[PDB]
Amino acid sequence: MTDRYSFSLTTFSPSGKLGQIDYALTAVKQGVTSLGIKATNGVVIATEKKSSSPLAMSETLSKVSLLTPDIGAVYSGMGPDYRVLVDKSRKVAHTSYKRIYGEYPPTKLLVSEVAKIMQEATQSGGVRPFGVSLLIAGHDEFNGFSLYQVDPSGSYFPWKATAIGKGSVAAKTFLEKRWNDELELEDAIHIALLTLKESVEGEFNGDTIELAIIGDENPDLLGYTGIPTDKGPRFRKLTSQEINDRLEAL
Amino acid sequence: MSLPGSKLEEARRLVNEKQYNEAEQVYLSLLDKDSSQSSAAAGASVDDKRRNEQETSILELGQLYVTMGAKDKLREFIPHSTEYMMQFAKSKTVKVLKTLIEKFEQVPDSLDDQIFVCEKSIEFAKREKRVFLKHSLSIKLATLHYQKKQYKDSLALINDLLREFKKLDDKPSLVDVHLLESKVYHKLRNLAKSKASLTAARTAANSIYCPTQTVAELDLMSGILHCEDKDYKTAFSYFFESFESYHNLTTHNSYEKACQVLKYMLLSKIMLNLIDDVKNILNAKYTKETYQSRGIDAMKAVAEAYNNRSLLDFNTALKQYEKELM
Amino acid sequence: GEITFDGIGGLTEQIRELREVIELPLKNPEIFQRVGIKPPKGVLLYGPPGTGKTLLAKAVAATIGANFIFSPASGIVDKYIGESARIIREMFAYAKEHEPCIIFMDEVDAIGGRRFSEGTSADREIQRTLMELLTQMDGFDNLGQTKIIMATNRPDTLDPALLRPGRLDRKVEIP
Amino acid sequence: AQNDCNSALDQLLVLEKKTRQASDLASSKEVLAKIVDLLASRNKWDDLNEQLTLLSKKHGQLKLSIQYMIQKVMEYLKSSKSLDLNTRISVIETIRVVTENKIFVEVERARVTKDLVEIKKE
Amino acid sequence: RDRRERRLIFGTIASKMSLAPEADLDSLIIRNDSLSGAVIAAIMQEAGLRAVRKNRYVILQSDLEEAYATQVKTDNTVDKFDFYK
Amino acid sequence: AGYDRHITIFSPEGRLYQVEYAFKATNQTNINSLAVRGKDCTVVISQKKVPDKLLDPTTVSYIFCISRTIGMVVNGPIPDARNAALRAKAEAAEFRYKYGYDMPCDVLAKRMANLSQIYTQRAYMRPLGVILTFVSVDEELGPSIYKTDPAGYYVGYKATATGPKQQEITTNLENHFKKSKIDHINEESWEKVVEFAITHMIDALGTEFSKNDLEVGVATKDKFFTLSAENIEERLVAIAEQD
Amino acid sequence: ADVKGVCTEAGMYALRERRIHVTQEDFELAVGKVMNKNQET
Repeated sequence: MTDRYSFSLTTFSPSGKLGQIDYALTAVKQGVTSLGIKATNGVVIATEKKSSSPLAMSETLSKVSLLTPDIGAVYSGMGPDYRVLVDKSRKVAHTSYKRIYGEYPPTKLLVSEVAKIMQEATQSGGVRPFGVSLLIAGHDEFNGFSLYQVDPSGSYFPWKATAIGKGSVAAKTFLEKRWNDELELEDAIHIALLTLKESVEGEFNGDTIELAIIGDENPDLLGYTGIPTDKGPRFRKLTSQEINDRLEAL
Repeated sequence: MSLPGSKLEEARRLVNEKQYNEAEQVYLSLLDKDSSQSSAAAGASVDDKRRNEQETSILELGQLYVTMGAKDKLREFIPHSTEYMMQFAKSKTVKVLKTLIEKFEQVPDSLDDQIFVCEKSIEFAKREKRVFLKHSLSIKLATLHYQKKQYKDSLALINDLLREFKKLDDKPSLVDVHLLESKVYHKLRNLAKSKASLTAARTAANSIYCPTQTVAELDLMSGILHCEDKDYKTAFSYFFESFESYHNLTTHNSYEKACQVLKYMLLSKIMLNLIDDVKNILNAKYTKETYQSRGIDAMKAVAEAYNNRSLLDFNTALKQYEKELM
Repeated sequence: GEITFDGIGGLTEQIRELREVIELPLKNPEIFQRVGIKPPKGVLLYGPPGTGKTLLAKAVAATIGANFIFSPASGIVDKYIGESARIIREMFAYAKEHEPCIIFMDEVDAIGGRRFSEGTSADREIQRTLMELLTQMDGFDNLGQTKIIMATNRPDTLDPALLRPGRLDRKVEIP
Repeated sequence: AQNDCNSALDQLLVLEKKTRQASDLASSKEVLAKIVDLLASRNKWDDLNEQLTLLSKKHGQLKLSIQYMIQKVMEYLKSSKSLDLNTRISVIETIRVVTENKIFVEVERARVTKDLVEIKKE
Repeated sequence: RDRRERRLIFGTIASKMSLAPEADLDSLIIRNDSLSGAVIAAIMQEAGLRAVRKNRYVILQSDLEEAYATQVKTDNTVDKFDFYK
Repeated sequence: AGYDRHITIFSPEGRLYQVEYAFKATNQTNINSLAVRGKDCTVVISQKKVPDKLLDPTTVSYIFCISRTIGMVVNGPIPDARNAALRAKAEAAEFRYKYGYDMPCDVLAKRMANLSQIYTQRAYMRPLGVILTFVSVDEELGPSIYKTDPAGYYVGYKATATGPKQQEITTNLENHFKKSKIDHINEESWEKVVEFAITHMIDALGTEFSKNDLEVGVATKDKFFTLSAENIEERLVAIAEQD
Repeated sequence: ADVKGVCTEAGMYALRERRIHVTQEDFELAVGKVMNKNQET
């Protein structure tokens, strides 16, 4: 009685592929257009906000989560897989670093920690592997601003701009052409709305874009108005009005 | 005071109380002197916050100046004050540069004056990093030539701009030029050339997201070619599409657009011999609006002059209604 | 029909849907014509034949005084040149003369399959039949005083052509 | 005076229970004849008409009971003419039991329309 | 069919049947995203036909809406996909 | 492994067969629900029927009171509904000891979603079929409606519906809210809030229902209560008092 | 096979503009059309 399932559910096929990773990727291709840009004077990430219903809050909805204070992530794939994964990433990041080295994990180090979760899950049976791909966009004061891709298997590679979801390749073409480093964060926000207007047609607004930047400070993001002791967050998610203001700014 | 916002209010009061020329003296003095917040950029003033307000003074003068023949002074001022904007951000230069030629063309009255400003904006823009949209401004010059009655000269420029566009991703501009390229062709007597060009504007329009109004405007041209190349039925059907959509826009349709579709709609029926249906448009007021003008009265008069088999009645409308109608 | 429509009431829901698609255009073309949207095409009854589907089909015919045309779908399967073309043609021509009419197609899988497995043995006779029905429909001849009603237990051996609007548009289910 | 009015009102609350709104008791003109004729007696016919019209918007022992009573009162309104003539209009727009939408069938239904329409033409 | 394309199909079938200043296209553009030209024409045509069987001569934006909502589903399926909601 | 619907693992297409079938035929159990927000209340109306005269309909429950203040409306069957109830109840209670505070709708929703997801990846468990709508009048947000659905997806609402009269309910509330420029109506007494609910209900599902055919659950500040049978008729007669 | 497609796509351009030959121009535009397809999202 009870489970006995310990046989791996991810297995090799005659070609050298892994059935479960192939499947999972189809889901990711069909998922919501997300991109990431390093502006060099920041990092701007944008993703599609969506609504389920007009009578539905989209405050609760999670399309951009802060993994650690200076770092945000966005994705294309399977929403439920994303939500749990964010949780295990937040937990280990807090317990194992935030009073051990006395600060957040470096971006590359955090990409490896995610990578490991996904790989445990691919090796081991009882459970199928995560079906997701992430774009982890970040700042760490020992590597600047970074952009990574995290694949479903947990393969990762460095990027300085990319897009995943539906309609990626052409989105990368517009981004490649418009930005080539040394660019204001504001300007990268403008370029990003332009790339996505061409990418999404039928109805387009800044109330269907959810935009976050890592690329600012306020005293409010030290979390106190007194005498500094540390630097604190640089994650800031914008409200819908601010985004419409940048849509009005040519 | 001497700060920018106070000097906006005081100069504005100078227009009302006296004249634009008096206000202009104040505006010039706000550049020349009067210490203002943040870094200088005139040797005494801003030209950032100073420039957003500068859009507003150029505008205030600019409508009157082309009509007045005070044009020359309007013509000088913008070129001198462009080099201010260069000393601020990329975005600031982009926003101001593009506006100015459009501001003038909301109330045009000196085609010449408008042409002259625009050519310096095209040289000036090159000094930043912008060479994408200098052709987009070359459409603005082209519309002015069209109006001068220089179709031949416009033809020679317009094509070259079309070629640039499709490998710089200036795809929203492409719809604009294709429609204009058609108007040029139509006048030169190349009825064939106009349809083909228009079909390209149509492919281009559906490539991208765009306003409701743009889409309907090409369809207005489509129905206009379909009266000159026959098939009054097909002309009917687009003008129908334009008019339904403007009904749902209600009274938020712009004035020229709504009026021109309606002038055309009534006409297409008269040629088609659906005489009864001009009288139905006339009674209807969601499909005619509140509008009465000489045009609407002429169409009613001809369509009726048509039904009775009456030549006297035709001549009568032709003549009273003539300036607007013809 | 040989059984009444008001007498089989308690089958009420099905009765009303069937009245509103069939009776009103047949008696009064004039209303459908004024709006400028065509009269209804073809109707499907789907769900059990053994619950008294069959009773309903006869019953609708009884109130209109329409000519009830019962068809064995297999019998439309003669193995000779064109006998099979000829029957579809006769059935339609006679419907127009003897209009109003119900043309009732008993278990549609044999004149409106999907293919056995994508393969063929005899499932090309099925295609020959099926193109003829789609052709009359698509045609210049229009369904409005000739009504065709298809019946089958399952919708999972109807052709995709039929399931597409404009060869059936009304789909009544037995609740 | 009050007592006879009460026997109409209390007997109305008995009748509301009585009526038929599910498979309960039973749908009778017998009760409604007691209310409408003896309220006409307590009061007058015009007064009866306004109060009755509001009561009809709720139950009514199946609406044919109400439709029959509406025709009698109507004949009195017409007989007197003036503002009661106006009152016929008001009553017929308020409730539909003589221009009935629960069923389309009846002779009383038609009759009550023909009299209103004739006065309007005239 | 892109957004400018669907828009035309609602208009063209809408000409053929009863219409009034209520026959709001703006509503419709949100309601339909990229279905074939066959499909858009099929639906717009059916809805005028269905309203008239419900014993309505008039067609409104309200009328198209009530016909559509009936045809599209009879079972309840929660949002769209499992990929995004 | 095995197959994609003999055990829970990805489909060929990257879909999950089990979550989509969990959406469909768990609301067709003769259940239809709506929830709307008051001014200082939250109202739920939900269908709830008994097919025997021999089935005591008190024990019949599909609005549950999770705590003294928290309610959870389940759409879907009683075997599933009690697996989710046991979890909900436990979570509520645990929260109360450990964090010292009453359980918000949103926190409960989020926790249950993540848990269902884990059971979705498992090859020896199922996702539950149930759709869970968690209601109270929080003192940290006002009247609240938060709904989880079975895929590990969950999201907050201001007004929601489930069962295939979703479109009807939505449209009536949407037009109404666009006109009034608010998504909450203003009225103090619970009574007037239930009347507002019924108005939109009756129009939308096109029918009215008996006392024992309804079950109405009301959230108030620091209480959740279900309306007795007479109390649910009182309201249906009270609109008809107006008529 | 694409080199054969380029000529046939170039030809529809020539045909529309009512020429009795194809030109170099048509061929560049035709190459642009094929490249567009290869890049698919």
